[PDB]
Amino acid sequence: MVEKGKMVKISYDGYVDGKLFDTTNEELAKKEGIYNPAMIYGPVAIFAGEGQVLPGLDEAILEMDVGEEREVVLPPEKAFGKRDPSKIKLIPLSEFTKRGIKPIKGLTITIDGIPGKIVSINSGRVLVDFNHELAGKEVKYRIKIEEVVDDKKNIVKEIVKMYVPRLSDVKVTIRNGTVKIELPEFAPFIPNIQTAKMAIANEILKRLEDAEKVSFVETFERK
Amino acid sequence: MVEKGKMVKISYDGYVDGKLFDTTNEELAKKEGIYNPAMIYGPVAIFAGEGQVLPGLDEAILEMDVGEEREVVLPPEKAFGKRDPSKIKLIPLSEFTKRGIKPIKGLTITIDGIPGKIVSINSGRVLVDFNHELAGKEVKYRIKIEEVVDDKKNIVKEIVKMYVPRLSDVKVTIRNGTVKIELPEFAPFIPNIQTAKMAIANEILKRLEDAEKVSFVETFERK
Repeated sequence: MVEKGKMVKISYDGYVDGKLFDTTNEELAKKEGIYNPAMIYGPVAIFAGEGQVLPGLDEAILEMDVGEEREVVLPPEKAFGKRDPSKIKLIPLSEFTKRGIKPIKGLTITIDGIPGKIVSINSGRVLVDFNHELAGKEVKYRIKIEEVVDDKKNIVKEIVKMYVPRLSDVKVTIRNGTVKIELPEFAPFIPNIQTAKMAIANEILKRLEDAEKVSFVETFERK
Repeated sequence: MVEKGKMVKISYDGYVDGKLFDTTNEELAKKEGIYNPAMIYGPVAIFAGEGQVLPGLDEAILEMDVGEEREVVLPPEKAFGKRDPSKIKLIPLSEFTKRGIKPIKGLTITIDGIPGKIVSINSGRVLVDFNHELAGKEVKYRIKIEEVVDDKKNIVKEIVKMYVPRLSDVKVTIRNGTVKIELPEFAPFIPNIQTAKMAIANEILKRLEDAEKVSFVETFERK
């Protein structure tokens, strides 16, 4: 059943048109010929049906129990999205050169956060499609609940890691409505750390109910 | 006598060629026709002869005692600097256009941190002088020791302020070799804060002897 909000270490196998596209197995990543030089592998810690992952796996994680695995089939409606017509627009040649780009069929461009694909350069105006690569297609998914965590101190720690990979270890210290985080002496030097902290905060609050204050204690010592 | 290292709230009147050039009196700033839209006025907290201010006032603060004032006269050797010949160099026209600037007599330019003044555009090469405006001249100074602070908790606080004006209030909490700084809830949002903190640290250590660890405790709460 897995209540809404309880942290789960899930692990996913993602197929589309038979070919595998997304997963958490690095050894399987080589053996399929796809690898992200940025993504972190192993059981991805997510929250119970809080809309963290795809809505289809989201409802499926709810149905599932700790340890249980299945071949979940996700319709495009409940997976990546049904291909919106209005998301196919014809953007002029100006708004194109205005971004230092010659319109090239196939080449993809971004307008206002939303990226998109040049379909055909119609002498004058350009046809661009703003739908996700995997929109409309149906995904065969294989998800397993690797473990569940339900002890505040630890939950916090996982969040911290979910946001800053480099932060494998930290002292948490719950004192009723407060969550003390004592970060390693290298922490204050992480590029864009304050941002993280103030995001790490959000989540700790947004999820952990017996928490109304988050604290980051940084230390400096001389050599 | 004022021992080396004890924090002092000094206040300065600075004359050069009769005209007043530097001071801590905002009301006198208008009444003389010079004002920095950035500088903060009132007794500037500095450390006892640690080379914080001009070496001349530095040795004079040592001679002086709390409350005492004088008309200290500073030679260019012990004030701003004696005008170095080698600091007058002839930089080529390339290194000039290479910085998007047409060489103009009077206009000042910077090369490698060190700013300097275009003296004469000698058809081909440019004569540039890299000496501080007030170098060579002699300064008439009027300095008064407004107060002295010698209690750790408080000393810390002044440093914090010396670095981040916005931080008028903070909880310090000395626990033997450690200095706990508890910063207001807006602190983590100050632009370039980590930098400050890690600088604030330095000083706290560099000065306060019974301190080997500095700590910054930031907090986040939701609205």
